[PDB]
Amino acid sequence: VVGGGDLGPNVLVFDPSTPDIQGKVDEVFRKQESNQFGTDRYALMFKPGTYNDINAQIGFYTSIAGLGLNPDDTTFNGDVTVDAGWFDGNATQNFWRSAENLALNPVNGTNRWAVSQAAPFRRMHVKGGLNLAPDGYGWASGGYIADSKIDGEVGPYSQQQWYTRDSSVGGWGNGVWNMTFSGVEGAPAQSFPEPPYTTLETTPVSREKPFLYLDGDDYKVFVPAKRTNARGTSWGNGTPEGESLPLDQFYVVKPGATAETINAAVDQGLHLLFTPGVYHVDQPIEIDRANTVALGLGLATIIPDNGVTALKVGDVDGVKVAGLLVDAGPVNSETLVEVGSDGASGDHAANPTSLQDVFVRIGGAGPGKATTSIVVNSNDTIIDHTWVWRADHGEGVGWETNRADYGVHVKGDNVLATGLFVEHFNKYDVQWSGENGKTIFYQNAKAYDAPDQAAIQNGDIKGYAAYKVDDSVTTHEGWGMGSYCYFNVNPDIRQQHGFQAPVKPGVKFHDLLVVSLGGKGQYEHVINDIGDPTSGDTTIPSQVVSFP
Repeated sequence: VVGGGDLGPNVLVFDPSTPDIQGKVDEVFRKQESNQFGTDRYALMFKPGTYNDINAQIGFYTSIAGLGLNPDDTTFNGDVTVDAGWFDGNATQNFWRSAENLALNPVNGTNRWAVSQAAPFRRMHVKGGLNLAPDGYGWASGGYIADSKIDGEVGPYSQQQWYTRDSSVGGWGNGVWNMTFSGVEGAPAQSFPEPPYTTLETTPVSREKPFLYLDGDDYKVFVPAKRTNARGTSWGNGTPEGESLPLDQFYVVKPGATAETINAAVDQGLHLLFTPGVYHVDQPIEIDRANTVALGLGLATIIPDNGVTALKVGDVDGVKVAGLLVDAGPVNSETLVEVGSDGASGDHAANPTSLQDVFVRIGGAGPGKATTSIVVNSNDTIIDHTWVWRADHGEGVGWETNRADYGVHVKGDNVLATGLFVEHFNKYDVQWSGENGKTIFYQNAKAYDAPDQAAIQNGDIKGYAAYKVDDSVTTHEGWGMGSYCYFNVNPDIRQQHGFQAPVKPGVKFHDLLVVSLGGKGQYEHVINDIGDPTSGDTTIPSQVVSFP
């Protein structure tokens, strides 16, 4: 396999002299604006410099990024904008897009990023305020900010929940159900339940997402070193720690590539750069070399055929998977992503493997099925922003038609999840069977389409927890976690709890909530048999500050 080469027709590379930048970005936006389940994919990459008179409106399956070592190397006097015009001010389907490694000087002092899930905002410098809500305070369900500096105020307004880590903000305007912060300079003080702020002084460990940049006229991928007890940006003090990898040390994957060729690339020592596109594979992509980077551009998507697993990472240190959508095929896959092998007991503490901006979809763009979407066997793994989503709308949706029993199953020890979004599974959305796990920010919604109580009976429990810790576990900690229901097929259903866990002094939760949307079903409790049921049709959360 030959490394390096051209990035393909779906990576649009701009510099300040490029003619009609605005028209070009507008053309992509008109194509992608309401293209929720289409198969086009775009990455908009900007060379270092200053860009004037630009409002880069970002639609579905569009990633926009600067190519400097530092965000302030690529500055827009202008905006990188997500709004909800196509959906009449409702921002709850603004998925699958991204912005990173840019400085913004927004036209009216405020940049609007009105997104919901799988819309990461990383390594950004906003010289002004950041508005997270659609124009009109419509519904919105984000969101994820990391390694960013916002000079002014962040305004969530109608956003339901949000996670921010290892950043700096000039202000924070409000909370709704669950705003969580770890390592954020300027974060509001811990105050849950009112306002619902969950605030941690540092992030236990984090490692910023690799990204493409230009060193002179050479393309390279920067690979940040991990930080322990992280706080504030990784780049504020100029010189960031990490390794730079030449693009010729990457297999540049373009659609047409087979899993055989991709796997041969890794075997031969090359990293992986998935250009924007959709990759249908008939055997798993196997990453069994330590320190391999597998970086997607433009919401690059992998679809496994034949019921195979899409991506398997071996029991090795340092693998960095980033920026990939895994879309289930119609033939049921036993697993979609596996990190490490069943029973693996080696540690990876100095140099862990990470999944970042890894999104999973089951159904929605046609029937799709998978039993367990992500299994995490390797100890010390970091899951830093994932959305694992069984579809509730689109093509191929049905209690049986896109059945997906389990979202994420964590079996490894010392696994950390930061920004964990998992929704709509027929059984447990998240199970945690490994020791000393930690989750900072959880967002769940329970399956809308359970047909009746008997269909979700779980032994002597009504329904399956959104987040279950196995009874054998002795240490676990979670912060800022919410489960919502909207049993619209059968609103007489009861869900016993959002959370289930053994009662042990080492198993601790902070700032839990469950919520029924419009009285469509109700929760009996928050965790186990503890916490008030939801009641009424007024969408008021039931909360638990500390457990046990």
